[PDB]
Formats: sequence, C-alpha cells, structure tokens
Amino acid sequence: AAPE
Amino acid sequence: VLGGGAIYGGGSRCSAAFNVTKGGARYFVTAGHCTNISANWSASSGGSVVGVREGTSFPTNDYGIVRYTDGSSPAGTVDLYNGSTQDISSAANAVVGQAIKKSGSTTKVTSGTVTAVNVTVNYGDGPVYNMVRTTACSAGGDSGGAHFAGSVALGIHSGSSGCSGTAGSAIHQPVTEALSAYGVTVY
Repeated sequence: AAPE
Repeated sequence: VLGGGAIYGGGSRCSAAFNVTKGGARYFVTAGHCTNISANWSASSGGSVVGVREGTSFPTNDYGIVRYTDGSSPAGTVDLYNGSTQDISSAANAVVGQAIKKSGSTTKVTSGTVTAVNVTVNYGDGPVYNMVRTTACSAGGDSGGAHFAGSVALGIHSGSSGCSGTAGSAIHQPVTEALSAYGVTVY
C-alpha cells in the first residue's frame, strides 16, 4: 500500500 | 472545485473530496498527506490560489480541510467526468459488501465493492487507522478524491496497492471522522  | 476535481499545491496534483460548510463559509476536505505538503492550493498547476489549508492530519488519519478564499460558492457535487455531476446530500460510514464509486483526477470514476472496514494500513510514513478497503481501481493523483454511493458521501481516497484491469485496491479515510474533526457538514 502507498499514498496516492 | 467539485468533488473528485484536481487541486494543485507544492507543485503536486491531488483531488478534492467534498465541498463542506460551517458558519455560512465554504471549505473542501481532501487527503491529509496532500494538505501536509502545502498551505496554498490552486485549481491548475500555476493558477491563482482558490483556498488555504486550515487543518491536516496524516499519518494516523488521512484527512485535511482547505478554506476557500476566492469568494466562490461551489455546488456540493462530485464530478462524474462525463458532463454531469452527482449531488451529495448526506454522509455515512461504508459497510462491507456495499457497491461504491470513487472519483479522482487521475482515473476519473471507477467502481468497486467494500471488502473490509476499520483496517490499519501501514504506509512508509506510518500507520493510518480505521480505514476502509475497496476493490475500486485508482492511481497517484487520485488522493483526496471522493468515495461515494449515490448522493451519500462515504470517504476520502487515501491510497491503494495497485490495480490490474478492474481489480483495484482503493483505500479510503471515513469522511464522517473528518467532518466531525472540523465541525463541518456536506451540502
């Protein structure tokens, strides 16, 4: 998971 | 800017979630990892400032709020990127199995199903708590975009672990927590  | 519309600050593009109000003034909420980067926000890369940051929280949560300062009174709607918009008139928490849509400025409107609620998500910056996992596709620049079902505001797009075809992983911050944090309501 990564911030977009 | 309408919900799901592009916003620019710190030389980066994010998306707004929903137009909100308190005290007769207009604000928009977006992702905290976006308002952490800049105090001034524009609706095009080198455009005039439309609003200034009033609060931000990321990590732990992922929400922030920007006060409009250009005198506009935008409609409380979400852009469907097809000439039309979705009117939003309430806010609620999403539930497992619910069909949702997200609107953001990179992948425009995509759709999916909520698979889990109250999830802790570990980003490189730290954990964010009480998140919602969906199967909606998304990509960078979509954070801060609107997660919604019909006229109901559900969440602020935070991030994902990728998408192939229609099988996405969009994660959202519950919008009700940001609305209570700032004493604001959708309209």
